[PDB]
Amino acid sequence: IVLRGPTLAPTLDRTATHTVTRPRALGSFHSTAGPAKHAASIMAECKDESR
Amino acid sequence: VTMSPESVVAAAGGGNNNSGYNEPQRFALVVIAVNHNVIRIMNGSMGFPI
Repeated sequence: IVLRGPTLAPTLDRTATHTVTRPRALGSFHSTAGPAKHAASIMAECKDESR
Repeated sequence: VTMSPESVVAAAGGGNNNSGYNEPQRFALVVIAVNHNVIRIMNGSMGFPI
């Protein structure tokens, strides 16, 4: 009778189970900030020519 | 397998009208077998152990 290496099929594991899909990592590179500021304009209360 | 005199005479043509074997005939042999196997169901997966 014919003799040969028996064929064994691996089993177990898990394929396409409980898809998560969360690989994103937040963060990027762009400009830092802007150094801008302003004062409260200029007030003027003067009349009568007090020298 | 062994053929038959009807088969060997119908293989060639020469048949008259409405005889079926007017044209030369060709034949083919097909073999089908039915076998047993074991399927294992566990851990939400299936497969043949052998």
